[PDB]
Amino acid sequence: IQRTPKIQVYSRHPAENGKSNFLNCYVSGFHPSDIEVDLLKNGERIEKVEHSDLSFSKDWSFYLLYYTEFTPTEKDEYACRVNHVTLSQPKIVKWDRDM
Amino acid sequence: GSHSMRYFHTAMSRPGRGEPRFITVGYVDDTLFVRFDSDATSPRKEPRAPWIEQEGPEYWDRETQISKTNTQTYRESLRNLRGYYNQSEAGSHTLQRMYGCDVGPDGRLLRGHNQYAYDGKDYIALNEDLRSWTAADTAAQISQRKLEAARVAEQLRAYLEGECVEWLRRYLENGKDKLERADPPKTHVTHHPISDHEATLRCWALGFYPAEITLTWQRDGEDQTQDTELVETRPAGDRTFQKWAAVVVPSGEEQRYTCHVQHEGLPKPLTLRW
Amino acid sequence: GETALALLLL
Repeated sequence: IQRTPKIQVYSRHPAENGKSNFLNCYVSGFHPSDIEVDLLKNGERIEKVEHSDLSFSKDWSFYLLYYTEFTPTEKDEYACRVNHVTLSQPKIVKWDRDM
Repeated sequence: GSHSMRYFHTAMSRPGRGEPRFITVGYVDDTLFVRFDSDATSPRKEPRAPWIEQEGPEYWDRETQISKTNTQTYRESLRNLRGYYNQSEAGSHTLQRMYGCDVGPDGRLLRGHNQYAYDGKDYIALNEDLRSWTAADTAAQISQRKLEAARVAEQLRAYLEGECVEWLRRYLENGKDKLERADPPKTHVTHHPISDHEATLRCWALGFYPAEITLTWQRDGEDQTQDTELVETRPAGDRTFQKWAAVVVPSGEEQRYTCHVQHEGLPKPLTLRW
Repeated sequence: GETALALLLL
């Protein structure tokens, strides 16, 4: 009855430096439903993250979208930090603007 | 075309951290339109689509009341299941439910749904005849005795054949502009050198609705089914979806690969290349 | 519109 979450970190629109965008952290295929999700800017936690209401797929597994508005630059780094019963330690997925 | 309406219920127990939590989301096809979370201080049903907002206060209060009663009911179901199975109250437990209706282009009903999962496994489901139940195990058979005694099937049936269909038809009318639309994916390919010997070709599809889509990598006419890496389709946060497929190809041989995209917003499949 | 059968007890 246990499923480790799948993690995707991307932007709503294609990243153009100096332009307003959205940074998303999509988390899916996980069970049970208790999960901790943080967006990170340069290693530190972002305050203004909202998220979608918990839903699930046909296989009963869960998914959630976290997201905050932001303006990407050439230098600024981003990530998503997820913890869950199935993870021994928090997993950090850096934002790679090629995936 | 063919449309569906669906509600998703989730109750999760949280021992020594409150009473079990209860959330509901509503969907028309791939479009979220309504939500409820029992943790919100004065829990209320809230709109999540422009076209459900016109619905009046009688609607929103009725819906809220439904949601509130379910919160209590699910808490009680969790308790009853825990007792059936002889499970500890120290353990976390989940009960889910999907229900709704599917229709075709005429507005005709093709299938009604109503099934539960306990701890992420099928527990009991209403069969397609909307009359019988399929129970997973002996605990669920207890539940079935309860649902039969309370003639739950027939009342469900009535809902799924009348009201559910009428609500979906209405929503489709009110938000027809955006619900009947097919947003074709915007496409492109990216290249990422791995080693001296190989690289990654990624084919991209963005801004499409609805979510159903097919990305394939060919060379130069045959599909690399076994060698194509797919990501789960993901929401962009703006009602649209995103997805990519990647192939590992040898350095120098990029030219013989094509990417192909199929989507209902595309009259003809798209071909792309590096 | 949800079904008003909010007392479906397992």
